[PDB]
Amino acid sequence: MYSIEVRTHSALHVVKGAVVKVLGSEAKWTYSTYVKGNKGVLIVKFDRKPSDEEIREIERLANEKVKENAPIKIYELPREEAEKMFGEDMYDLFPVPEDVRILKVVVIEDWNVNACNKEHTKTTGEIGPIKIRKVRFRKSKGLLEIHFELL
Ligand SMILES: [Zn+2]
Repeated sequence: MYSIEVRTHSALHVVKGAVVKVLGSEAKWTYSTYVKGNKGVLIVKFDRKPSDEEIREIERLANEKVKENAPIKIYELPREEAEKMFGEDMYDLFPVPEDVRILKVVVIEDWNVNACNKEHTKTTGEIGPIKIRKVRFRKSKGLLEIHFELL
């Protein structure tokens, strides 16, 4: 089976996709992410605190993607090829340093594309129900934190 950490990290990709679907391209750049147990935190560059409605919709879409049990594809490509294939969208706010010449790219079709070297579940269904616990907007820094728990 997959550890709760691997499942929670995989959830970050699902939640990020939902975030972009609801908030739009203005929220496409991830500042950072981290997992501790069954708790995951996604921080993206954004300019406002979403409404409770928007937060609920992000949660709904995330769970719906998990329910769809879509495959989580992993691409291991030379950096140059990865860029031609996925473009800038595969990067986070801070692009992978140039000394890294081979990239592993995670892909959830029409949902999320991200250069990531961590371990993931094979499908989104293996993640399980997700619950957003806290959302915090840091105005000065222009960062939106989404704290969730994998039930
Ligand atoms: Zn990942």
